[PDB]
Amino acid sequence: ADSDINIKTGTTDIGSNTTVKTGDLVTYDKENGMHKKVFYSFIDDKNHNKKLLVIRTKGTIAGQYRVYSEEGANKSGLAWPSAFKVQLQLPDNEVAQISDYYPRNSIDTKEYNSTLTYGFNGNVTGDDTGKIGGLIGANVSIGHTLKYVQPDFKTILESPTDKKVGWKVIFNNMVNQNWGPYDRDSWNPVYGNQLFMKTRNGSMKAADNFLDPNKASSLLSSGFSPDFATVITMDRKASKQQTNIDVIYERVRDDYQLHWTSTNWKGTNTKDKWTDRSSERYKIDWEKEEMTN
Amino acid sequence: ADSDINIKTGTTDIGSNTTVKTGDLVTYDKENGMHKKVFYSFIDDKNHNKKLLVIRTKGTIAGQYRVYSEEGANKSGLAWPSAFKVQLQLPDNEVAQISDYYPRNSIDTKEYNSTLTYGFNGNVTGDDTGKIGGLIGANVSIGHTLKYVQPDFKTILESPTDKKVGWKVIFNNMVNQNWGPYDRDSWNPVYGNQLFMKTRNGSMKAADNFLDPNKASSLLSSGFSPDFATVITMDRKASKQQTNIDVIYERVRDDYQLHWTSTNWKGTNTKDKWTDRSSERYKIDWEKEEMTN
Amino acid sequence: ADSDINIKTGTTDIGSNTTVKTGDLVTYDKENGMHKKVFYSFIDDKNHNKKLLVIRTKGTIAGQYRVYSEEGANKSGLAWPSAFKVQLQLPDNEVAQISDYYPRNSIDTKEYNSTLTYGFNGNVTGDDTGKIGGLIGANVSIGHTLKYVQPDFKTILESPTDKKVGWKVIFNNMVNQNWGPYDRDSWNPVYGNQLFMKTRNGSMKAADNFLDPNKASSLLSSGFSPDFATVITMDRKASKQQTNIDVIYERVRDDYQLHWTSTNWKGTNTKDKWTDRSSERYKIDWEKEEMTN
Amino acid sequence: ADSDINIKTGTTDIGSNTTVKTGDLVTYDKENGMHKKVFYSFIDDKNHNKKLLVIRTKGTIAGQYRVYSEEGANKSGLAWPSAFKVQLQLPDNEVAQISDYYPRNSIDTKEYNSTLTYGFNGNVTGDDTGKIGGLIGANVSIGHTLKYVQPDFKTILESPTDKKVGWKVIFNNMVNQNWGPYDRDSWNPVYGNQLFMKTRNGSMKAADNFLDPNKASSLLSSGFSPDFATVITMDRKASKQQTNIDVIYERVRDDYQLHWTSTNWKGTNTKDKWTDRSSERYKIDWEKEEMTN
Amino acid sequence: ADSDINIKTGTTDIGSNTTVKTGDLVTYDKENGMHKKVFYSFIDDKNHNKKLLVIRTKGTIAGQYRVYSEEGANKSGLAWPSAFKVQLQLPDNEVAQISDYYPRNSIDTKEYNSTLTYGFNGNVTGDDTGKIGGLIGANVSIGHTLKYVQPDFKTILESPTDKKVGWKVIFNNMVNQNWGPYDRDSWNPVYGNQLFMKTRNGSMKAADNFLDPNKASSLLSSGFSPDFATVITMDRKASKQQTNIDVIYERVRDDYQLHWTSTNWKGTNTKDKWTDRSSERYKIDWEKEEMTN
Amino acid sequence: ADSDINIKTGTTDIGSNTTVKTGDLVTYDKENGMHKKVFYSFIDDKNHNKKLLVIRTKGTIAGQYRVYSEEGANKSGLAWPSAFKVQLQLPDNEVAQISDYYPRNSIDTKEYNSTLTYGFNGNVTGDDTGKIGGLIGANVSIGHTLKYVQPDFKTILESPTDKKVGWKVIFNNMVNQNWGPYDRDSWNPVYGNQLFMKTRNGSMKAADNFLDPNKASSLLSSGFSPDFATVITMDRKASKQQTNIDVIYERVRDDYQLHWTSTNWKGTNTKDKWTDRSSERYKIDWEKEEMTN
Repeated sequence: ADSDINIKTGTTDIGSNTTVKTGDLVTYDKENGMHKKVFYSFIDDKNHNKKLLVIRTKGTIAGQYRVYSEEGANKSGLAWPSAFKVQLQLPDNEVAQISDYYPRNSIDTKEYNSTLTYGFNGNVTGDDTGKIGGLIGANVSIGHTLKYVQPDFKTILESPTDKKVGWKVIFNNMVNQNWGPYDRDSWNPVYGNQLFMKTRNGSMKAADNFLDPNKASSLLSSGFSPDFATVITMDRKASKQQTNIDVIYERVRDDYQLHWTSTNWKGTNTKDKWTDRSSERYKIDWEKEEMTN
Repeated sequence: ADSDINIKTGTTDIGSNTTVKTGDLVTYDKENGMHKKVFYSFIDDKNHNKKLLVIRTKGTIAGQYRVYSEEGANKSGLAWPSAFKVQLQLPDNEVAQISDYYPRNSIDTKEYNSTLTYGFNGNVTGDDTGKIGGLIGANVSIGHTLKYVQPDFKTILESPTDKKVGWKVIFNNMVNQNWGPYDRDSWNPVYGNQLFMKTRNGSMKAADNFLDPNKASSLLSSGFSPDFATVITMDRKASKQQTNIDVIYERVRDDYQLHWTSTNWKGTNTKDKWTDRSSERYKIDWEKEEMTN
Repeated sequence: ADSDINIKTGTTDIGSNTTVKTGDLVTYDKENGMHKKVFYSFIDDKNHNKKLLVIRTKGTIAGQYRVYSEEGANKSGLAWPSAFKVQLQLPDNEVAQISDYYPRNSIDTKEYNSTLTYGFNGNVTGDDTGKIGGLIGANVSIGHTLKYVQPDFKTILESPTDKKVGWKVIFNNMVNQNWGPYDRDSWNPVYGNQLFMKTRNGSMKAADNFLDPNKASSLLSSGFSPDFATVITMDRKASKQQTNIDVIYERVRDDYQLHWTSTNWKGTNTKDKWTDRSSERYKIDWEKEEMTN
Repeated sequence: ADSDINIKTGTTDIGSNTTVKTGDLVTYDKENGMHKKVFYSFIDDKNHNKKLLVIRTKGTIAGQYRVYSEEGANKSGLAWPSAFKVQLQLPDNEVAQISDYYPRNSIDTKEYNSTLTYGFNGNVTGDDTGKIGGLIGANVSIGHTLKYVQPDFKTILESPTDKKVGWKVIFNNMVNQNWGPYDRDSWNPVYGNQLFMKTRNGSMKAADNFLDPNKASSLLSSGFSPDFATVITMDRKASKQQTNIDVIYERVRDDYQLHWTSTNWKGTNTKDKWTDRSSERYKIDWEKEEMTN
Repeated sequence: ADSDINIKTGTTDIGSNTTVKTGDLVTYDKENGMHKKVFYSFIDDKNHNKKLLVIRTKGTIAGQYRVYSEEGANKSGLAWPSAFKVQLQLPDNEVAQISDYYPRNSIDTKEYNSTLTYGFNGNVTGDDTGKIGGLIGANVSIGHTLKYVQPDFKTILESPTDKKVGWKVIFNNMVNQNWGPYDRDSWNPVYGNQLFMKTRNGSMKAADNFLDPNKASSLLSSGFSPDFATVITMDRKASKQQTNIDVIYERVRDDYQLHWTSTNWKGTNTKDKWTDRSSERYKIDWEKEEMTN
Repeated sequence: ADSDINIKTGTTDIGSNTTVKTGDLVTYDKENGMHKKVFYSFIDDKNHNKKLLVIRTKGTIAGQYRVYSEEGANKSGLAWPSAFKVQLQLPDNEVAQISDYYPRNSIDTKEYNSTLTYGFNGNVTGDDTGKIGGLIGANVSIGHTLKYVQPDFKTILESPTDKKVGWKVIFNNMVNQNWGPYDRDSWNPVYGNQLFMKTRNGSMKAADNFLDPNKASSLLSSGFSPDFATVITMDRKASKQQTNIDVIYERVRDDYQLHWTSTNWKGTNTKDKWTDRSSERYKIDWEKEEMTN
């Protein structure tokens, strides 16, 4: 922080004494079930060596957790979102550049506990017959405990370049009715992958043995709302003051299937079975300070 | 945050040097037990590319937890709110668009604990006869603990489009007199679903064996107060500067029944038995900057 | 929050560039032991579509926990506050409306912990006679822990309408000398309800066997201080610009009786035996922006 | 809060564009060991319906924990503060009224954990004689844990009227050298009440067997410093613009006695043995806006 | 803090009444997978004894966790980032000096817990044959628990001089599917270093037996984004007002190899096998207050 | 704080309406590996009875943890920083005085927990021969737990005078691969002091058996960055308005040696084996408000 280096708070930030031009652009992709919104802000601070554009990609990508197939009461399939992505890319010929972005990747942590216990104990015995007994023992124990928090989804900043940046919100693991957590690779010899399995031996239709979406991560059904920021810089002398930027909103879906063996249910998961991509091109005019699509 | 990208805090927010027009609209639906309030704000920021309207849907939907039937001292039913909903919808022909909303869906988390412990122990015994003995053992144990916080109700942002947005506050699970928690699917072979069961073997009227509402989630009886925000954007060049919007408040009720078998109480829950829907149309005038109903 | 939707903080609030008229009105009802105070504020923000009145109901309702009944050395009774209530009501011939209120009902939560532990263990034996023994075992353990905070009293917003609103602060449960907690329905076949029982079999007069008030929630004796806000809106064009509003402070008391069985004390609690109601009518003059009683 | 009802923070608070007159009045009561200070503030806000006075009662009431009597090396008495009080009272003929006060009584809370554990274990034995044995067992256990914080003293707002208000800071319980906590009613058949007993059977004089004040709550000896605020309102049109008010600081002392039984020390505590009361009359002049004594 | 020494907060910070010149410089090194960004700020505060330049090094260094070698189907190697580094260096003939930097090294802590427990117990036995038995035992145990928080990566400020400063974000340890944590030296006689081993006995090829990056620290694959600040001071009287400075971004990679023994997988880790170094020269003009590359 | 004594926050702080002159002074001692920086601020507040100078000693003292000697494969030595110091001293004849400093010594705390548990248990047995047996036992246990945080290094303010002040950051204790913590006096009869011992029985060279610096406190190798502040006051009437002040940066190193006993490694630590001192004289001119070196 500025105070850490003996400088007045906010002394180095961009934007003072500048008229900022903002805008909102909304597009709804019916086919892909994606409400896409860009909130932009042009900051041409004359004390900064370049023009700036802050692009905030928001909106909501529906989860679309749903039973898609049904082949009798012994087999059914469920499509669920294993990943949500938002990406922005400047064509290779553009002179404007990706300068910053937020959020980024944070270093995870965990707690480790070590415990050493020593003990001693005596013991005197007897009986209505007169026999007296003795007992002397000792003991040592060593325990280790690992503790860490696990989000249902992890938010990751994909490796950016000066032309592209993106985020992927990926399924990590999830609790299924107080059990697990389970993930895309969970496997049990008898039940297979129980990720979204409602009952283990239930006698209903396969299409009715999937976990209630209300009892699972809300992102799986109702969806995920992006809230990422990208900063693009542009030289005021750049010969071409118009820039195209392509934005992708994506949903990757896995295929979770249930089938009745003959004594119980067994689940299987197939990764990245489907990918729903919605692409949009935005035109940035650095002179008029407007963004359109 | 702005500070994260070296920009002066608040530099990109809308609303500066702008006269904001606000309003309050209250309607009480006696039949559906719903106090509905709209607090709106027109922000026509000339440095922003579009006109803006923030609609806050507040007020409160009565829970209406109550015994509705009694077929003898051994039978009785209780209606309760399993879900509260608020939805805003723009007729498809409108040029105005839903641009943002709050709250949104957050990523849930869980704590994982893993413990590994091993130890050794010595022992020496004897009797008042001179006999000497000894014991030597070792042991290992692996434990896993899952910790998770579960609210009585979950607040979910339903998948929005640029014409419709909504929230549903759904019953998740609840503690019943220090036991459980129980949910809509809880099932015990002897007592069935004990969600709102006061006593297991009580010898009183069935209509008197339902949990005291004061000992259950206050939303079930007294109700839930929505506090949602919806932002609508409008092109300043739009030929028609009037927009219609329907706002719907809803209550979904389950049917919880108790019956005496012969030796104890057994409860059953029927999902979404009743739906109370209260819709209202508002007129948005972007030129006069007022909302009416 | 405004920042969540990219709007300058406070841009949407009411009251700027407005002269606010405030007032304080105090009434003490001796018979009912209630210090009733209304702190009001008229906000006529011309950029808002309606005049506003914020009525804050404060003061304090004495608890009045007291051993009021003594029927010999084996019987005595204690009157105590099971509920405190504050309600505001606009007559049916009024055009003004209840628009908002605070506090409201919050969604309660609880923590759930699931633990699975398994282990193995060896063992060898030997005596001074050559005998050698062996032992091998295993074990599995599944545990569940429910954790949740329980306030002595719960603050509830009763289902409001556009004409009436109210709150009730109700007794939840309480710790009695490191035991319990107990509530209005606690029952033990030997001691009955031990809610306010000092000793289980002490040899003193019944009137002297109730918990010291200093060892119980202070709201029970000294009392509860309301701090509720109600906002009333009024159209500036309504013919009548005067509004009557009735404010009611109430205390509901239970009867906790103790009696000597022959070997120990036994308590019984009678719900809502008394209701102390204190009502007062106030006159609201929207033109003079004055509230009087 | 104001933000919860969509109003700019501070919009309804009193005091703007007003010249506030303040003052300090100090009195030391040597006989009762009480440093009494009144810090007052007159706020005659013309946009408020009445004149206002905030009286803050501070200072410090010495604890005075001390051995007062000594009858041989077998008996001694210790006087200690079980309660500190501060009260303000307007004579009944005054038109001024008590309007608000702070702090007030807050709702206490407790944590209640419930745990259910199921266990299964096998076992196989054997000896150097070829004998083979087995062992199968199951188990279940239910546990409950109560957790809550206990302050050494409780700060309570006594039930106020429009003429009188006061607070009592009362002794709750206290840890004695890692044992207890003990309170005024603690009793052990052998040692009686061990609240301030240094040793259970030390060979010193009774007068030397009381807990070191440094190892007990500092309020018991060095004292308690009140920090209470009282708000008084006054009609601007009242014919008599002078008001009298009495302020009382009080200390209630218990009698803790120790005596050698012949084999061990035994303690006894007598409640409210002494009361040290210090009253003082102040004159409030609402026109000169000054308080005097 | 300034308040700790009775000085008005911020009184000693630099920057007031000064026009600050800022800039952004972005470079993408395709070969080394590094997005490099410099955000600079010239602060020539005339009340400060020297010219000042704050250089913030940001951007992102891709992790590049990837299978690089595959000698058959039973042996493969994975290259992963064991360290990310950022360094700035002024040629030794420069008069400008490194003055401050952030972050720096913080003192780590850990919790220590010591428990001493002792107990006594009795036991009276009997049987149908009339035989009566007894048992009196005692025990004493001493436990020690160490609680420590361990980040996946540590952020370290390397020892700076007035000409060079650098930071290193080094791999610390990491959890592998609930096990471990493992580090660069982890070793098991049977499986070797299991750091990124997916399965212990899987029959897949070596290249398919590495931990899925989504289940490992995100810095390993997607990468790390530096956010370091360096302060350079310059004498205003210096004859040469131009300064060269080199900024180096680096990634050090380890080589984790897996090979099938014949019965299970075994891993080995080779430290600092590869180093990816990306350096760039910048020119600082203290008079024009600009940085260029 | 000011608010605690009813005074406007910041009312008594120094610096308002004053032009503060600041400066940076950097010196790098190559031989001692110390980057020394002084950031000063002259505050001549005319409403304060003296001129003030706030001297902030920052920079960084390299740790320099390193293997310095290797005499055979069975013997090697390691030098490590057991203490870092920064001291400021005004010559005996100076009229200026040290007035304040930060940080200072804080009172440490620890948590103490005491538990008392008792219980009963039954046990009815039986066999095929018809033998029916039983068992009744009792048990009581008392345990106490000590909990407290232990920083790797403690930061201590050395006893100041009006002429000198200083801080010492001393090694406290440290975890070695989840064992310990160990300190300068740790001693095991078999391994001696294992503070920085990598392995207990490893077969590599002694010089290779020291803990990886990345697995130890970062201050040991990369170093410690002082962030201390001292305030010097000066009478404006003092005859000599020039003041000399001497500043010392110091590192005290211990000698940790490892030797092979022929069966295992054994460590030894010698305290304060070496001391590295860097001294600098600064000239303070109170009239020109400049500090130089």
